[PDB]
Amino acid sequence: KIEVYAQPDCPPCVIVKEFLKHNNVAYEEFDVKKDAAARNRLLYDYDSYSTPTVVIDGEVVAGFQIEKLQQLLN
Amino acid sequence: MKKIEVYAQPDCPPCVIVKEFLKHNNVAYEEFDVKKDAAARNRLLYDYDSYSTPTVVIDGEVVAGFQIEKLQQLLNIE
Repeated sequence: KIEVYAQPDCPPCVIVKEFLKHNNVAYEEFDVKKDAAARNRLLYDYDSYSTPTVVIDGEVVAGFQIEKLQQLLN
Repeated sequence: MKKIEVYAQPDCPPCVIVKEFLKHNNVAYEEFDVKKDAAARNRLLYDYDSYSTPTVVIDGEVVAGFQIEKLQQLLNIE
């Protein structure tokens, strides 16, 4: 239900994950570097060019925006 | 006071998030551990009127707790 799209050497990705963990959010994570299917979903399903991208109930939070995770997750 | 002060402690994920945010933005801050540094703890509580970490002081202005957008604004970094 919550999906995190991340890639190597991505400091904002690590930060977003720590925020989700601290909030005990139940997410699944994908690597758009290793995983071409995840990459295609990032571009074609979510119309996003960058990581981190977080999808919450199909709402797309693209790039490094810690305050919106707070908005949409509670 | 240093221009940018970060008050933190161990086992404080919001503190880690704030410090990493500041690092990613290449902010020139000084940090203090209020568990290990009793003087820093006293400044947090008695000078800055804040009861928890993270607390960031930016040119004298106290930002208590996890306030990323307010940090961004005060640091003139966005």
